[PDB]
Amino acid sequence: AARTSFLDAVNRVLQMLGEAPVNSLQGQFGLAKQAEVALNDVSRTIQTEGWSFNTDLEKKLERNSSNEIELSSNVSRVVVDNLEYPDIDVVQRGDKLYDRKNNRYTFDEDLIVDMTTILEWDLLPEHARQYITIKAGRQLQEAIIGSAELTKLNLTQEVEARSAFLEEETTKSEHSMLRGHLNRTSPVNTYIPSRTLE
Amino acid sequence: AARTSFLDAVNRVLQMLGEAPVNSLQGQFGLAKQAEVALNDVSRTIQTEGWSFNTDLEKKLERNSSNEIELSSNVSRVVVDNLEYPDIDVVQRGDKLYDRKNNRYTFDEDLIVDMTTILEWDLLPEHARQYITIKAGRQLQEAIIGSAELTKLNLTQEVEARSAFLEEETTKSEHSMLRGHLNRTSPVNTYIPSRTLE
Amino acid sequence: LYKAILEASASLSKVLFLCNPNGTTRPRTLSQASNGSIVQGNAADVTVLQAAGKSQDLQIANQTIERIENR
Amino acid sequence: LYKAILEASASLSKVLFLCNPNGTTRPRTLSQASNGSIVQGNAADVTVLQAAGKSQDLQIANQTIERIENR
Amino acid sequence: EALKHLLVGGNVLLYVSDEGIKVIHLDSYVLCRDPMGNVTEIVVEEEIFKDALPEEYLDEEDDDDDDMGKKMVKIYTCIKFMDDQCHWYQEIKGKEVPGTHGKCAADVAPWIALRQDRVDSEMYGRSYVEQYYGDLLALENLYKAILEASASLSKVLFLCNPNGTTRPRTLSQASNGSIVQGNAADVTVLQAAGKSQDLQIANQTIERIENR
Amino acid sequence: EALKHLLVGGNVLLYVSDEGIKVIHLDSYVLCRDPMGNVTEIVVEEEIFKDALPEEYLDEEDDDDDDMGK
Amino acid sequence: MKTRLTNNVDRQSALYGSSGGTAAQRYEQLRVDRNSPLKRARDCSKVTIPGLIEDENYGDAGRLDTPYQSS
Amino acid sequence: LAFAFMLNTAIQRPGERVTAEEIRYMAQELDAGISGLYSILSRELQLPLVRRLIHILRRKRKLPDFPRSE
Repeated sequence: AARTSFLDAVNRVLQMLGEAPVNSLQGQFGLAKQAEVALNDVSRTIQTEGWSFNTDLEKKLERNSSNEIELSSNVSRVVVDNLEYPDIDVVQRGDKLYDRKNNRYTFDEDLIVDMTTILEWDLLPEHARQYITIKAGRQLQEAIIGSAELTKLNLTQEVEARSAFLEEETTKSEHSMLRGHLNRTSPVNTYIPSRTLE
Repeated sequence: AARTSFLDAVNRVLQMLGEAPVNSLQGQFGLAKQAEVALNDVSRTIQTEGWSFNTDLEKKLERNSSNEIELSSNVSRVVVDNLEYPDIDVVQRGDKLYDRKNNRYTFDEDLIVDMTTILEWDLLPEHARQYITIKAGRQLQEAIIGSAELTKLNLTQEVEARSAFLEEETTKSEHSMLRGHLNRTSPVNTYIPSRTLE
Repeated sequence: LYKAILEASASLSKVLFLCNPNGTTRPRTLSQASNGSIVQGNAADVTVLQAAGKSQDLQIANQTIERIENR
Repeated sequence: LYKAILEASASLSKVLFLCNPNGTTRPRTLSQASNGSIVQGNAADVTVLQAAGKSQDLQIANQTIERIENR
Repeated sequence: EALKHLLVGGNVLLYVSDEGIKVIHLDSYVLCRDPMGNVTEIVVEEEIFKDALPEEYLDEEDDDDDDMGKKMVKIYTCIKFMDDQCHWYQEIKGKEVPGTHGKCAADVAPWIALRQDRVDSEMYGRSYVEQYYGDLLALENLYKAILEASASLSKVLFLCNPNGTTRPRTLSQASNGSIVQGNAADVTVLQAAGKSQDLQIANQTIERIENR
Repeated sequence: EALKHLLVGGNVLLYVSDEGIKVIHLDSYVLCRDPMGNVTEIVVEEEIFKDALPEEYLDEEDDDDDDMGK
Repeated sequence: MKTRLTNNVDRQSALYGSSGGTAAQRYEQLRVDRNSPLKRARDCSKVTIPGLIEDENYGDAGRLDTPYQSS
Repeated sequence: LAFAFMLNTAIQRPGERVTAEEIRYMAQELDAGISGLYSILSRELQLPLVRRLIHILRRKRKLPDFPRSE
């Protein structure tokens, strides 16, 4: 029993919409185009927020021949630590970084940034696939049919899916408060008071 | 999956309104132009507030020969520092500053202001693009059909999108309460009370 | 009985944080934020796990332990 | 009577945790998570088993046993 | 010093001489005892620089070394207890040092062995702190636990309700005493609702353990 | 002063003389000990102005400099 | 002039020369082992009294900090 | 920490009177607390210092030599 694929996802979306399941994706004669566009849009909307499975730490960026930082076209957000660089305030503008403090597009040295990327459907993990599928189905049904009872059923299903996805993410990523900013290398031991009193 | 483009935004707005998707944007024969107008209007309405990505600090403004300050076509708001200019306080009027204290349209030297600009669709980041898309679609649907239940659903989606946009903005920009007004260079270290007790 | 009360006290001393999924608070925002910062969230969602009422039974056990020790 | 009160206190000292199925808290997440972490859950579900009101009867027993011992 | 080692460690060996009293830690001697309790033989091992040793006993390799102030030679000692007259001698590199022999009656012997708790059929005694080592460990762990909980709690954060109409920029940038647009019911502070009771319980048990 | 340094640092070297008692901080001496505890050799380093040294030890370069007070 | 850091109670004639190295070489050799305890003492001094034991470049023109406790 | 460093502040018990005998008792406690340091300093510093002092004094000839055992 392998992981969910694109065809199974679109079949699930159509079934949630209430129509008959479709056979393929190529040269389709049904709602395949709308289902595919809804799936892609919901995937992008979920992914642009930034999670633990699509974020690179302490990545290095390189300037071009004109001292300009050009990003790829699938970079959603870029965060630069303030404490490290106390003279530059960088914000994303389109595909190039902008120096808000100095009102320039040119820099003086390479940077160490924390950036997130938008992944393709193939590379996503299982819980992300599930949540994306359910949310896309709800959105498409709400925007296309617009009935009442279907809306409430999809609302309940989406709420359950969101709860499951959040719990899975937190237990996979073990977020902590003592550690502080994750950029630091772990000095923490989390010595549990539960065990060693015997 | 790249960032949201103009054609995808128009298609999404049309889809959420309820119409069939369009193939392109140039030389079309549908509501695509009205959707474009709605997107531009909502973009202007959102950007006229002043956020992290569309604000320039410490900017210097230059006068012309007639001792007047000229603003560009897309300048929205201009803020001066009262502590830095005690005897002059200004307010934007049309495209020219007006020294309301001395009741003059002229000045004596060049100013240091903080400027907020309205950007084109290309330079906007992803979260702002999503918020703009949802808000413009809701407004256009209300203006065209005139429903109530559809407006309720769109309000729910808009609230969720606004929450996501604010989350992303406050995570990216790293606002602080200790630092005070940001025109002062950061002496702040924010040493963690959490970790370093061992 | 001394072992019992020590054991219960050891178990109760743990501290955890709990976020309500129905809310609009992301765990990464809470963890990564530096001191004094202002982020987006609702404080009514984040809750700390605790034992609602246990003080009565532990005080009863303390009373009987004290009586036995005095005897 | 001394044996009775001792046995009642013995039974009361136990501590247990109880998860509400209607909630969204997994036992594995609560058990496995380390100290100070942040997990997904609602604190209104996890409750500790306790005896609501027994202090009055135990106090009556204490009063009478004290009187007998004094006599 | 000997008493301090006795309480902490539980064993210490004394040497009495006119020049002074020299103590030896548990880590530098061994001995055997009968189950009755009479020590039969004591071996003392000790380490000293080569400068204070006799020159005839300085080997060629030590002579070939330029680390005379940094190279060292072991010196051993043997003690035997028989017919209530102890015997001892010093050796180095397997041969005895001339003039190091000695002999005296047991009741006037220069070497004295000690043990904290007279537990029979044990070659080495038990330290006093061994009695309460476990309680000490439990108290240590509980103190660190309450300290760590307090460390995690003391953080202060702010939170904006998206349903409200408060901008983070307005709150951060505004100066003291000003007037801004907002509702105070949306901005809240992250806090732990109820954790006091359990911390007081932990304080009570820690106080009881420490008092005991 | 020696007691204060001993409490804070833990090591201090004393010199007893007819004129007075001079303390030397841990940063200005070194030594080696046997594991028994008997010290063998001590090296103490200090720095002084060239004015107080014998003239025969004043080399040409120090004489060629106009900074006798620096 | 007269270098007198030593008393006039036990001075004698010249008894040892330079038979093996100089005092500077031995000082350089032993600084390696002396290094770490100096660092420990410097950190302890910094946490108790900021300017007691000093770094080699915090003399005439060095600035010292202050702690947030006076115990 | 205050109890460890033997300062006088942690000695006070706020709220009720303390007897003179109690004060002497806890003063005995504080004096007992640093007995190891007193002993090691007495063994290490006082005796060599006074021995060097008498040696210097005798070399200065301000007092004749001590009698020695036969």
